[PDB]
Amino acid sequence: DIMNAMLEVIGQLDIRRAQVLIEALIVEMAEGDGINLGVQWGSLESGSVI
Amino acid sequence: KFVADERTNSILISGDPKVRERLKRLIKQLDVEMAAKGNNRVVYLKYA
Repeated sequence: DIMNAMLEVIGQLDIRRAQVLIEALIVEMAEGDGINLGVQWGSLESGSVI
Repeated sequence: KFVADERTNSILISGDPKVRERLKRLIKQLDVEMAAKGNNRVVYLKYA
């Protein structure tokens, strides 16, 4: 009897395993900008600067 | 009176051919084997 029980357990734990295909998708979009403008001044004879 | 062997798993009898009639009746009476009860069960968890 115990044999016929454990064969019915083994029968149901022996099943095939499905297999998943995991496909990640990573999207990284960067963008940048900048505008740096300015006027400087100087006189080195008598040192005076902007 | 009564005997059996579980080498053979067989009722032996000592007594009447009336004991032979009724105790072939009880030879037959409890010979039956209970149907499987699914005493144990393997359950497939869906989530947990």
